[PDB]
Amino acid sequence: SHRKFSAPRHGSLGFLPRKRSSRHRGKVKSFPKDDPSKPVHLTAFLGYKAGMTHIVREVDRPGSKVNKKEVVEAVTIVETPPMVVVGIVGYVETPRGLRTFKTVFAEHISDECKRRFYKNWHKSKKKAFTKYCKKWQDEDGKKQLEKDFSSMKKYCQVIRVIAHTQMRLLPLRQKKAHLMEIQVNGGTVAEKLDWARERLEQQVPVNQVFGQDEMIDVIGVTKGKGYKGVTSRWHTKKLPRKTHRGLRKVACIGAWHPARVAFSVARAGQKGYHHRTEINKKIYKIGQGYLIKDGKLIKNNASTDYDLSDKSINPLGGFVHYGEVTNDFVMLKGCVVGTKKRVLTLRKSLLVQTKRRALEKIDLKFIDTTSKFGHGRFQTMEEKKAFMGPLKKDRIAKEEGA
Amino acid sequence: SGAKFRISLGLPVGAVINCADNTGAKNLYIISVKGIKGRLNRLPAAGVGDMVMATVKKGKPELRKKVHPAVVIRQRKSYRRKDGVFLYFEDNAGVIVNNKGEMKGSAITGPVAKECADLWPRIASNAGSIA
RNA sequence: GGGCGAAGCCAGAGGAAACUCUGGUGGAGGUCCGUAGCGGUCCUGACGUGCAAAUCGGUCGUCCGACCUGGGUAUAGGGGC
RNA sequence: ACUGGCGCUGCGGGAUGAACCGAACGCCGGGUUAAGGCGCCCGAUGCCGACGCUCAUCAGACCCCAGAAAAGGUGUUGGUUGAUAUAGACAGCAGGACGGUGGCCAUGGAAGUCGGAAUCCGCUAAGGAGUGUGUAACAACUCACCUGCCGAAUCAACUAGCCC
RNA sequence: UAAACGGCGGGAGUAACUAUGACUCUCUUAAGGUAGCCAAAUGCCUCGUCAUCUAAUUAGUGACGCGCAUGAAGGAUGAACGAGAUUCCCACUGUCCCUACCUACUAUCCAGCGAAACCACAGCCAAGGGAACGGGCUUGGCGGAAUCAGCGGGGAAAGAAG
RNA sequence: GUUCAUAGCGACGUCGCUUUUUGAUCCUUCGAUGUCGGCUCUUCCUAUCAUUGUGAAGCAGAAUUCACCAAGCGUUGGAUUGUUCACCCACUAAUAGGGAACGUGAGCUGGGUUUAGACCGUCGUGAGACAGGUUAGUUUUACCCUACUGAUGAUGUGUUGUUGCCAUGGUAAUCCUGCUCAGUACGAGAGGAACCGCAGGUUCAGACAUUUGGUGUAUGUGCUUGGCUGAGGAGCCAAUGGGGCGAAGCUACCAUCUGUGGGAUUAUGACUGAACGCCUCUAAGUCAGAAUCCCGCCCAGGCGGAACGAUACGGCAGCGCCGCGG
Ligand SMILES: [Mg+2]
Ligand SMILES: [Mg+2]
Ligand SMILES: [Mg+2]
Ligand SMILES: [Mg+2]
Ligand SMILES: [Mg+2]
Ligand SMILES: [Mg+2]
Ligand SMILES: [Mg+2]
Ligand SMILES: [Mg+2]
Ligand SMILES: [Mg+2]
Ligand SMILES: [Mg+2]
Ligand SMILES: [Mg+2]
Ligand SMILES: [Mg+2]
Ligand SMILES: [Mg+2]
Ligand SMILES: [Mg+2]
Ligand SMILES: [Mg+2]
Ligand SMILES: [Mg+2]
Ligand SMILES: [Mg+2]
Ligand SMILES: [Mg+2]
Ligand SMILES: [Mg+2]
Ligand SMILES: [Mg+2]
Ligand SMILES: [Mg+2]
Ligand SMILES: [Mg+2]
Ligand SMILES: [Mg+2]
Ligand SMILES: [Mg+2]
Ligand SMILES: [Mg+2]
Ligand SMILES: [Mg+2]
Ligand SMILES: [Mg+2]
Ligand SMILES: [Mg+2]
Ligand SMILES: [Mg+2]
Ligand SMILES: [Mg+2]
Ligand SMILES: [Mg+2]
Ligand SMILES: [Mg+2]
Ligand SMILES: [Mg+2]
Ligand SMILES: [Mg+2]
Ligand SMILES: [Mg+2]
Ligand SMILES: [Mg+2]
Ligand SMILES: [Mg+2]
Ligand SMILES: [Mg+2]
Ligand SMILES: [Mg+2]
Ligand SMILES: [Mg+2]
Ligand SMILES: [Mg+2]
Ligand SMILES: [Mg+2]
Ligand SMILES: [Mg+2]
Ligand SMILES: [Mg+2]
Ligand SMILES: [Mg+2]
Ligand SMILES: [Mg+2]
Ligand SMILES: [Mg+2]
Ligand SMILES: [Mg+2]
Ligand SMILES: [Mg+2]
Ligand SMILES: [Mg+2]
Repeated sequence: SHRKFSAPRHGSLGFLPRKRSSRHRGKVKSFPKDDPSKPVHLTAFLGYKAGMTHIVREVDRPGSKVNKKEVVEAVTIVETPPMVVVGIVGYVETPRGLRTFKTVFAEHISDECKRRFYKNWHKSKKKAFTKYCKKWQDEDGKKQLEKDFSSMKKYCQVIRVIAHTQMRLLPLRQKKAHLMEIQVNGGTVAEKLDWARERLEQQVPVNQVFGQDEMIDVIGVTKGKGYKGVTSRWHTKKLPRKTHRGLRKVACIGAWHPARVAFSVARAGQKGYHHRTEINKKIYKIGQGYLIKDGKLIKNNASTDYDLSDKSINPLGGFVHYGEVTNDFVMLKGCVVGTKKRVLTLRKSLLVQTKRRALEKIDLKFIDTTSKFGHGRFQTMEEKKAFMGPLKKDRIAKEEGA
Repeated sequence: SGAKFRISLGLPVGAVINCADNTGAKNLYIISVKGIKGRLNRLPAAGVGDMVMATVKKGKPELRKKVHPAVVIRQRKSYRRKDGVFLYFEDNAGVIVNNKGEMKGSAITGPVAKECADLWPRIASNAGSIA
C-alpha cells in the first residue's frame, strides 16, 4: 500500500557512489568550450585552502533592501603561487573520444616537480627525465621535437599544458608538487602551440588566468568524515527512543518485493572525501603577495581603499592549521570544499555570466584579521599593544634591554 | 521595493508569546504561521515580522476562544541582520492585527524589531522604539 | 534515623456552676518519610546459544507488625495444603 | 451423461506446461513420414514461388492459449442498391428565392422560423404561406427551388476486409 | 420460608390552552422494578442530546433518561488511603521541531584461546508457464579470483510433528 | 440547460474496464509463510489535486468548469479515536487516488484483536458462553548465502610511475510571494489581469565553520562541598564530586555559501498542397512547440584504451636493440 503521507526523498541520487574519491587533487572533467575568436588564455589554476575570514563591503544592488548598505560576508582565502609550465599535451578528436596524441616536456624540470614521479623520493636515484632532457640539445633530438610540434599543429584539436605548483613557497610539509593539465583556449591550434611553447619553463601567475570580481568554479575533495551511519550520512529521521535494536537506523530498507535492497535506500558507509564541483564562486580579491623592494611589503594583502592599515591577509597569530600566507591569493566569496591546506582546482565558468549577481563590481571596505585561534578582538599587533600598554614581560625585557 | 531576508525563526507552533498591545490580551498562543507550505513532521515556525494565527490564553474574556491574526514583533532567538549583527530580544512578543495588517490595538509596549517595522507600516507607527 | 502527636498529668487565665481557653508534659498507633530486611511497580531498560532453565541496573511497595527468618515437628497424590 | 486421456506415459510439435496436436517405447543402422515447421538463435525455402490486402506517434503474427466489447472513421480496398447527367451533370464562382400574406388560432412582438392544424393559387426560371442563423420585434442573411459561366462523368445510402 | 436460589409484563380511556398521565378498565403474572443511580467498569442504536473544557475533542466532566440489557446484603453515599483505571491545569523538560557533541565499555585490529544454531544441492535478475509468488526449468538480461566492516530486502531464514 | 439534445449534464436502455471494496470458491500453505494499525524508508502506477504546454465554455476581466500531452516535482501542521476510515481546526500552489505478501514486527512499537487473573450486563439449573463493554498481561536468534552500502584487491598492457580519455551506470532541482506593468487591458459598474524586468522566500540538494549557537575530560583556568596528606603552600579521592567561563575539533536553515545549457519532438496551433477542376495542418513536403524524453553540467570509471618517464653491476651481473646468426 502507498505510504500514508508524502515526503521528499532523503539525499540525492546524483552522487550515488558515495565513496572515497580515487584522487586527492580534484580533476576538472570539463573545460570551457573553446572558441578561436577569443585571445589565447588558460582556463584553470591550482590553489591551496588557507582559511576563512569575513569582509565588510557596500552593495550596489538596486531594488534591494541592502542597496547602498554595508554587509558582512564570509570569504575563503586560497593561496595561489604561480604555476610553472613544464609540458604540452596534444589531443586529437576520434569517434571514440579525445585521445592523447603527443606529449612534449620542457628541459629543466623543477626538482619539486620531479618528486611527483616517485613514490619514495628519499631512496630514488632522481633519474626521471634525465635521458629525455638530453634530446633538447643534440640536433637529432631537436629535429624530433620539431616534428612533434609540427604533428601537434596539423593533427591535434585541443592542446593542454602541464603545469605544477611550487611547494617551496608554501608553509606546508609536502614538497611534492601538484601536476595538472590546463587546457589552452582561444585561438587556432597553431597559435595556442606557439603561445604554450613560449611559456615552457616559465611561471604563470594567477592574475594572468583569473580576474577581479568574476565568478569561477571550485573543484576539490571534501573533508573526510570516516565511516558514518544513515542519520549522519543521509540525514534520515531518528527513530523514537523506545526502539529496541537501535534508533540511528532506517526502519524499512525495502518492501518484500522486489526481494532485494534497492540502490536508492540509505545505508551506512563512507562519508566525506568526495569529489565535488561548486560553480559560481565570485572572486572578491586577488591578493598581491609579499614583495621586497627596500623593505617587506604586506599592506597589499589586507589594506583597502578605506582602511589604509599596513596589515596582511594573515590573521593575528597566523592561519589556524595552515601557516602563513606569503604568496598571491584569491579571496573567494563563501565556503569551499576541503580541509585547510587542501589543494583546490579553480576553473573558468562554463556558463555565460549575465545576471546581476555576476558582473557586479566588488569594492571592499574592511578585511577582518582578528585571531581565528579563539575569540580574537584585535586586528593588528600594533593595535593590541596600543590598547593594553606595556606588560610585565615587556618591562623585564626592557630592564634587560636598558 | 525589497523583501524580507531569511531570519532564524525560533517560534514554532504552540509557543506562547507576550501580547504587546493594549487590547487587553496578555499572551498569544501561536497555532499556525502564514505562508508555510510545510514538510513531514516539521513544525511551522515564525520569526519577527511573520503573520501568525494565534489565540489568547489569558486576557479579556471576549478575546479568548477565538482565532486572531497576529504579527511577531520581538523574539528571544538571535538572528543575523545582513551586517553581521546577531540581535535578540528579552522576550517574545506580538501584536494582534487583522488580515489587512493594521492593529486591533493602538499602542505597543517595548521595542519593535526593525525587520517587523519595515514590513508592517501600521505596526511601525504605534512602535515606541524600533530596535 | 527522623515526622505527626492519642489518652493520662502540671501550671496559668476565664467562668455562678457545667465547664472552657492557652502553654507545657506525655508518647499511642495493623500511623507517616526512610535504612537493613522482606517484596517486586515501571522502563514493556539490560540479557535473551545469558552471569542466570528467571538474572542484572535504575526506579519502586512495605519497613512494630495479619512483620522477617533458622532449626525441629505434622499434613502425601484424587491426597495434602 | 458419453468416449478418450492423465493418474500409470516416455517420445516429436505447442518457446515453457500432468491432460492439447502427432504418435505410444527392447538395443541399433538405413530410408520415409505425422503433427509442426524452413530470416538468425535452430535442422529445413539461399524457390529469380503465385495473386492480392495492410502503415499503426499502444501495427500484426497460428487449436487449447494465455487479453477485449458496443459504437465510430471523408484511411484504403472490394461489393449491393438507387439516383443525376451533352434536353449538359457534380463541385466551384455569380443572381432571383415573390403577391395576396406582416396567411388562420395562439398575442404583449412574434411577420415563414417559442407553438396547433392544414400546403391555396398565379408569376413563371423558381420560391417552402418556409431547412436554419438572427433581430425585443422589425429588419438583414442562408437553405430547397431555379438560372448563368463552366464542358465529362458524378452523387447517395448501405455492406464487410485490413488498419485506426 | 427470598440478608434461600431466584424473579419483578402489555394494550385502552382519563386533569378547564395544549402536552403527559397522577387516576381507572381489562389480558396476563407469583409480583409486575419501590428508594435510588446511569450512555456508569453496565446503553446495541451511539461519535446519544444539551452545557462546559479546546482553534479544533469518537476523550473528560456536569445534566437528561421508555435504561438493547440499572437497581437494592446489596443500592446510594463519604473522609483517609492506593507501584489500581481515566481527564484537565501549573511547573518542568531533547518526547518532539531537529538533531549535534562528549565520556565509559564494546564492536574494530592484534597475541593467546576458542564454541553453537543451522546445512538436499546451492545461492545475480525480469517475464513465462508451473501445486495459481522460482535459486535451479523456458525465453531474455548477463556472468571475473580471494576477501573486510556493516546491513537487515530475500532465503515464503531458524526455533516447536500449529 | 431563460431558447438550444450533446458548453456542461444524461432518463429509459445497453457495452465495457479495474482488482485500492465486499462476496463466491477452496488450488498452495496446519512436522507454522508471525495475525491490525501507527512509525520509518524506498520505489512504482495514473483513473492529474497543484505546477509546465495546450484545446473548449452558457470563457468580458477575475474566478470556475470540461478535455488533451503529461507522473518531472510536490501533496503539510494539529484536537478526538488503537483505529484503517471519519470529522473538525489552520496553513497551502495543492493539501489527488492507489500498488509493492491488505510493502515494511531477526526494523520498532504493542494502543487493538486473540491465551491464562478480574469486574459488569445479557444468556445458561450449572460448569460456562457472548464479531458486548472494561482493566492487567515475557515481542526471542544473524557470525551463513545473496541483495545493498562502503573497503582492499584481482585479469591483461615486460616491471613501475605520472598525466589523461570515456564505454557504461547514476543524475536534480522545485514551488511561491512582493514591486513594476497597473487601478492598466476588460467591464455599465463592482471589480480586475498577463508578458518582459527586479527583489526575495519554500521544499530539496551539495558543502562549509569567518561569524552566532551547541558540545567540551585540552580534565585548560578560576570558584566551591565532604574527606585526606601535621599546617601553610602544593595537591589528591568522591566510578567526570559539583559548578562558571572555555581553545581546538566536530556541528545547526540554530550560522554561512552554491545549485546551470542544448537537441529531437508531444499535445496543440499553423504553411504549402493534392486526394475530391473548391476546400483541406497531411496524403508527399514544411514551421513553431513544452515541469515530458535524450544529452550536456555533475558523480563513478570496463577482464576498455592513450601519451609520456625511468627501467636493476662496480662487479661478473643482470637487461635492451641490432643478425632470422647458428
Ligand atoms: Mg500519493
Ligand atoms: Mg523495547
Ligand atoms: Mg576559531
Ligand atoms: Mg508525524
Ligand atoms: Mg506502618
Ligand atoms: Mg510507610
Ligand atoms: Mg509481575
Ligand atoms: Mg524487557
Ligand atoms: Mg495415485
Ligand atoms: Mg492404462
Ligand atoms: Mg503419453
Ligand atoms: Mg515436447
Ligand atoms: Mg505458447
Ligand atoms: Mg532412423
Ligand atoms: Mg521453430
Ligand atoms: Mg539453418
Ligand atoms: Mg415473605
Ligand atoms: Mg427506575
Ligand atoms: Mg442508562
Ligand atoms: Mg462506558
Ligand atoms: Mg487529550
Ligand atoms: Mg457523564
Ligand atoms: Mg432529574
Ligand atoms: Mg524471478
Ligand atoms: Mg500437526
Ligand atoms: Mg501438536
Ligand atoms: Mg429544452
Ligand atoms: Mg485445498
Ligand atoms: Mg518461521
Ligand atoms: Mg518470514
Ligand atoms: Mg492520462
Ligand atoms: Mg501487510
Ligand atoms: Mg521482515
Ligand atoms: Mg519481532
Ligand atoms: Mg495490550
Ligand atoms: Mg483474558
Ligand atoms: Mg441467572
Ligand atoms: Mg501490571
Ligand atoms: Mg566481527
Ligand atoms: Mg549518461
Ligand atoms: Mg529523480
Ligand atoms: Mg575541600
Ligand atoms: Mg591550602
Ligand atoms: Mg584513597
Ligand atoms: Mg564507593
Ligand atoms: Mg559553556
Ligand atoms: Mg543550513
Ligand atoms: Mg490554395
Ligand atoms: Mg500537426
Ligand atoms: Mg521544428
